[PDB]
Amino acid sequence: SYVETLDSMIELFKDYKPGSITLENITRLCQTLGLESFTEELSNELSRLSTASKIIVIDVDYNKKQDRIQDVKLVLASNFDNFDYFNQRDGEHEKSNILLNSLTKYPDLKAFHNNLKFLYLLDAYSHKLDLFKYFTELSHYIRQCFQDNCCDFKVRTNLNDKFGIYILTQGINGKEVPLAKIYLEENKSDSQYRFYEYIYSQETKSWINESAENFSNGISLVMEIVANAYTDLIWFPEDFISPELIIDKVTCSSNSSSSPPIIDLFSNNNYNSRIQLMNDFTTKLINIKKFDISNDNLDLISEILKWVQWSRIVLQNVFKLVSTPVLQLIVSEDHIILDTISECNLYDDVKCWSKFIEKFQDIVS
Amino acid sequence: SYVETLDSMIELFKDYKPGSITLENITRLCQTLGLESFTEELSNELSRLSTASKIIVIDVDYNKKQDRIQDVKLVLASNFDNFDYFNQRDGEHEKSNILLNSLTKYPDLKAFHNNLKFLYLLDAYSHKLDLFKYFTELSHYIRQCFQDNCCDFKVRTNLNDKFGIYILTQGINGKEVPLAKIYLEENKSDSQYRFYEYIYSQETKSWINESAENFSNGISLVMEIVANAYTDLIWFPEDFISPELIIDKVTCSSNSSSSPPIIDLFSNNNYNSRIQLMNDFTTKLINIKKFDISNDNLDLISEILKWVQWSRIVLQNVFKLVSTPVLQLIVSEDHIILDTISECNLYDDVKCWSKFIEKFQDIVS
Amino acid sequence: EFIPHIFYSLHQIRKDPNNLSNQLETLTGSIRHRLKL
Repeated sequence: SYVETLDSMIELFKDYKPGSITLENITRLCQTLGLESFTEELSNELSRLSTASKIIVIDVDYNKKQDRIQDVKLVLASNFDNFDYFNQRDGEHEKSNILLNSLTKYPDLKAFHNNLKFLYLLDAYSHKLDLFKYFTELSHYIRQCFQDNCCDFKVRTNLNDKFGIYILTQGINGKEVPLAKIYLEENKSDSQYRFYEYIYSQETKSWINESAENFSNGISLVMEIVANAYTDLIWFPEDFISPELIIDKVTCSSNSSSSPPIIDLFSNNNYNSRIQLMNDFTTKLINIKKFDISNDNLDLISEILKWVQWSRIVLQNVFKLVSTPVLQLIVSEDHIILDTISECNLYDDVKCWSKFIEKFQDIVS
Repeated sequence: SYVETLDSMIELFKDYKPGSITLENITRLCQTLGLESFTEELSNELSRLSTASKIIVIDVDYNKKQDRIQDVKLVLASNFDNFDYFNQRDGEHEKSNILLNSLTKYPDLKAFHNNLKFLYLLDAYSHKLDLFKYFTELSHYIRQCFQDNCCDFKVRTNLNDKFGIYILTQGINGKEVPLAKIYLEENKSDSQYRFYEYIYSQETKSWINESAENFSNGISLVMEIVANAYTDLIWFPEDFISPELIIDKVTCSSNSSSSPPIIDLFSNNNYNSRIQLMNDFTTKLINIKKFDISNDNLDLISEILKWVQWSRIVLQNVFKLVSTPVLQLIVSEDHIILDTISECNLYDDVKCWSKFIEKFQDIVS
Repeated sequence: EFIPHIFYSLHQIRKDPNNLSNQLETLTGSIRHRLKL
């Protein structure tokens, strides 16, 4: 418990004071991650800091006259050279480099440290599973899985100068809104946890493990829900997903009485006087931020995202409209019924959900 | 031998008189392939002929007033809906349907029969190997294999209203020229021949069999050399490829003395008077049209294509220039030497081959 | 008219030789009839 507490304190200090962007602080940061580092003088005006590990080599070009980083290059020693370290922006011909941006657009090393920790994770845990190859290809397999399953989700890599596979929905204004981020994290619970390569087969329309011999140990594929943030939190039925797949449960620590705002809305008589609210939930609502979607759990991505989308479009809007100061409104886990007037369920199309909310708003206004 | 001769006569009659494009002849053709067929009246002006097998369903819409086919739709009963039955043309927004084109652009059913025989082959031999999925994905794996091996070949699907994976080179005018066609054919020699799924792994840069349990029996992956056509024929060293991989050897039947024009050019004194030709071939030259490239033989695609390209650019041009009415020209299997002036080999880049031919032409002119 | 009938009978000969000898003999007799006329 001393080592775990010390590591937690070290993580807290690293996050609380990331340091200023200087060549010395970048070198110290790389050395703190166990990266080999050397400095070369390319000219009287230019120095390169080169940092290396098992697979990754990072060259950082520093202009001595301007006191500024000029360029950053990632090179892999893998047979896979096609690792995307650029931001995916639609319509810019200049692929903006994530590592360069993390050192030029931010006031501190926090953005660079997080991106370097991610590259170091892939480096440490890549062998015959190549995680640089697999993580690049996974973004294509997820995009295909959504096309085959008729899911209206867009897949982008590398959003806002951060490594990750981002899942976007169309918002009310046609603006793309991130729903979730998929990335690899170290499995703190089980160092013997086998992480396999799963490919989405176009032929079977399923995830398949082609090579059960290709695994890495002590890594998990994590799906993080991107909250736009208590009303913007996503709540799940306690039995919606197996508790073994829940990495981060937001425990409302026992000294602030924040029920789900949903459950406080079954307890507090401050309703729209036109609606009698009926709760038909059989399970408790829990706030989940992170899911383990490793191995056979890749099928759950579409189910989790449909719930997140339904919860945002239907549940959160119903709650907002009921909470603003007699028809019966029945709210259950997968269906909502407004007397004999309108109903919608979790398995209906987004167009049915929008029509339900429009009709509900017209009645409640 | 009676059945084999009868089948050969039936194939000859099918190819010699394909029949006119009429609803009755299309129905009879489908029934001759064992396809179930029914006709529905969609309107007073429109009849549909629907034909079905294990996996394939083909709807043919017929306009009774115009005496013309209006539309053709392919539907698969596989979990794989993404089978490309359109022609790949660069720059046309209208993906032209191969089956519709084979019934509207051609004077006879020959084009449609060949495309239907190909779909029926995939249908009959698909099971857990799905040949519709695998044949679609194979075009992507070959394209990648050429990128990783620095081969200057373009891969297209479905050229000139015919099913197949076409391998193209840039010709002298920047026009794309087909070198080879890859497709599936019934293995007439061994019904027990196991055809496996081979994937090109980006990580290993090799073909891998991920699922040795996924096989089909009695099918071969064939590479056919697309001759632009005796001087346009491609000749191979007899020991260049194992004789077991040779499907179609053009036997010069024993009543016309067509040596390779190359070997007649070692026998006939009608040379350019400036060149002394020396033959250093150790093997006989054979004309090969079709190769079995199934299973572990997928690596041979790049070697066969390099030979075909070298033979077209170097050998055929050297022969054309020598044959048009003293420097020593040594011609071997993998290298050509013009005294101490210029040399090129099979392993040099296309740019070295072009420079050799330019210099050779300047000397011989 | 004998020309389209000859064409058609020709085509169901060349499409379906696997018909039993009865159909082949009858159809050949039909073509002999058409060319006789």
